[PDB]
Amino acid sequence: MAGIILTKVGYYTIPSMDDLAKITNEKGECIVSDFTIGRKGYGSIYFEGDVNLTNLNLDDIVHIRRKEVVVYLDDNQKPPVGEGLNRKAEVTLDGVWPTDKTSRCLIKSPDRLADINYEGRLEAVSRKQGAQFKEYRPETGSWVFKVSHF
Amino acid sequence: LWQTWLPNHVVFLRLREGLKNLLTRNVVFGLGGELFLWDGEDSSFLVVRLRGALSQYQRLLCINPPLFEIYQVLLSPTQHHVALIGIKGLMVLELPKRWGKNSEFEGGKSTVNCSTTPVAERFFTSSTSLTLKHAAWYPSEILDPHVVLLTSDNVIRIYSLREPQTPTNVIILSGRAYTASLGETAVAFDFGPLAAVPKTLFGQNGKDEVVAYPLYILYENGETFLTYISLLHSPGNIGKLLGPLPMHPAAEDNYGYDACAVLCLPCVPNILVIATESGMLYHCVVLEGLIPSLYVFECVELELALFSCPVKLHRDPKCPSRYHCTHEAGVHSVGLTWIHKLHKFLGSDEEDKDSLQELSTEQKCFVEHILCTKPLRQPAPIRGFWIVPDILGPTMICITSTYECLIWP
Repeated sequence: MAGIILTKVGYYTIPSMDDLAKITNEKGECIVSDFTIGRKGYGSIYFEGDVNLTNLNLDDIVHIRRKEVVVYLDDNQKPPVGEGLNRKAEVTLDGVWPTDKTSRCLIKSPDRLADINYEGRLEAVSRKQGAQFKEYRPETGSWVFKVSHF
Repeated sequence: LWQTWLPNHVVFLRLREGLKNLLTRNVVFGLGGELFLWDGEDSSFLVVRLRGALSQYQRLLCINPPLFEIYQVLLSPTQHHVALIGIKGLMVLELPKRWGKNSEFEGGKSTVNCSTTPVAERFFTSSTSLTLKHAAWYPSEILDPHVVLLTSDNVIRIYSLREPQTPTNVIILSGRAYTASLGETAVAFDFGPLAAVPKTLFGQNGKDEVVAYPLYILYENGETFLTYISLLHSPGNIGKLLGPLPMHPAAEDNYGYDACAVLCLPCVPNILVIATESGMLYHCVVLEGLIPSLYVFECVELELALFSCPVKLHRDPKCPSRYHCTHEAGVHSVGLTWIHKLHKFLGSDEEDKDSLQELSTEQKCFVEHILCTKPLRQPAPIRGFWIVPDILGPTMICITSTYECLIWP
């Protein structure tokens, strides 16, 4: 591969890592628009616009977990806002459901989720973290929200 | 009678003039016939004698003052130490000795120096963003004083004053990330009353009964946990955490989110009060199971008894069936007149739940808005709340945002 490192199981990119290789130009620079990095079954991060993936170690930078995501583990190794992956992005986290305090089961029923207005809860959880809620899909518990940077 | 002249004492002028120059605030505590008022600007206590003049008071100085703001003060069970509780630290002050016919500190000197010791100082400087969410004393009146600290890392640590930098016990309950489980973190805890428990509960043997205290832990999302603490027999790293306690009956709104305060009333079976930022108060009976469950006997909406503010809960020294709630709108008193109907044998089986349900349909608690702090422009929370226990009638002291001393009744 021409610079990019991604080996953690379950992770992928759109375009695929193989496609990113061929996109690399004569001077070895990988610039792509609308790039996505995801982990099958847990979520993904969509970066609208052009980004320079040249010599980025995505294994060390991007971390997608259940109901959680991290980009750049420490602030010291983080580039300024607008450069690298520290920029505007749309995050999707899957398997996001509340737990019934009586049965201790996950609440996946759309009607039940509308009863407790889980969507409004996720709007609040987004603002409190500096993000803007976008939508929620009960069938898969997909919580989509935009972030100004990481 | 001090109920008459205390609001005119100069200490409130002093504190009021200190204004012109998050945790819920409580800058006052009482001991004997004395009232202690924390003066943030001078990092000292102003002590007013209530029993036995408007200008007279003692100043108890910190030999080594705290540099972080003190939000709450908390007298120890043995009453020889005061916890100075802030967001960015905790400091313990040792009270000086009394002597003289009036039992004044150090014979009535105008100013008395008090020894202080910081607690868990490493955790608040090493991790800059680590904050204190809740603190209390281990309830024992016999053992060395121990403070219990819940920090923003979702960990509870217990410290002896003999080793204030090294926890005697740690309870891992399990910000760089974006997360949907933002409420899976502890915001408060409260100890229940003394209980005798089998020594086998802590892994040791002999079929012998030991002293322990139930520790109830409240998550922001409203979930509750329970563990029994014995400073002698508990392991250094406590892992026998029970919960989340199932909450019965099933509620359409799942009892919401945004829980902010918990109180264990001193009764058997234990009864928990869970308060939310929206003004919801849940009265929960702890039913024995090995995981116990909660039966929400009733719910009270303070928004109706008059709302997005932090709510603080206070026990009543006289009656286990009464507690008080402080918020930006003032003080509410809540009387659970049905507490005395619940017997000590109650369990968590179906027939017990049905009996509790049937009983809740013919019993209701008494809620009263006893003090109103609502402004004419932006509401402000109170700074102090204390119930002076007198058998001839409890007197309540409430210090407003401007250090006005309201007394009830």
